[PDB]
Amino acid sequence: SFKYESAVQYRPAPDSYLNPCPQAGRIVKETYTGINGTKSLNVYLPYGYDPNKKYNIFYLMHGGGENENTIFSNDVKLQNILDHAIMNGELEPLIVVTPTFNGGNCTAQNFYQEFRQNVIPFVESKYSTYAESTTPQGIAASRMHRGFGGFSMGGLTTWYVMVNCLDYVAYFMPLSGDYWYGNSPQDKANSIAEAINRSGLSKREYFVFAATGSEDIAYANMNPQIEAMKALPHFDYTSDFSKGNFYFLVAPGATHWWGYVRHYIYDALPYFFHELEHHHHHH
Repeated sequence: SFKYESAVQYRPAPDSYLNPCPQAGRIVKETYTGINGTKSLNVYLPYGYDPNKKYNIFYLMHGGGENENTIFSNDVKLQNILDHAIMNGELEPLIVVTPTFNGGNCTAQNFYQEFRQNVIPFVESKYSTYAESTTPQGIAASRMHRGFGGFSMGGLTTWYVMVNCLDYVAYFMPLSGDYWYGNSPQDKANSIAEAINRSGLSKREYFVFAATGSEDIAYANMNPQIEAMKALPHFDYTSDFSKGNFYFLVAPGATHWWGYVRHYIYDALPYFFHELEHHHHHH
């Protein structure tokens, strides 16, 4: 069974995990209408999905030039990794949603508004998450069971989601993207700190697992931000989320490509959703 490490290291999923698994989760293409017009997304349901059980949910955003289909396309194949990891007990079953910041007036920076108003209620009123209802109250009450992450421009999306949606989301996975709000790393960290202040949340109620590659140009602006965030009292640096709430995984030699980034998800996603979980697990 999964056990937290305090300084988890980069490790790719075995090559066999990139091939289809017999215990395949179902991927459902959905279309909805929101503040940015009619748009689509994909919903990965785990193998064995039972709508009378409750699942954690992770929303995962593509990068620049991509779309809601990329992550489950032949160019990434994340579903194969998810399938194999869940089958082998490395990852607890959960719902994974791949939306898009394309369409209408939407941008990577402003997607959080559509996320709050349209995406969460649409998805979580159709599929069984810990949200008993999808009113603002129902979404907020299930925040410990909701995560957001994304790559590149989708990492930027993640940071804007964090600063504007702490009330709705507890776990964040920014991959190869920095937060564009501010003229210095301190401005950036302070903005995040101010959001945490406003939320009233404790340090045991939000968690950030950031990652990039040592040869990924995102590192240049990410690293300084991470360092500034480390200096804040709001974050306790360690991958052991039973103790702290902030980690930055840097994959040696990895470049700005989903071929690597998919493994960051393999490495990090198993770390999410255990704190205050409703199951009796030892991690």
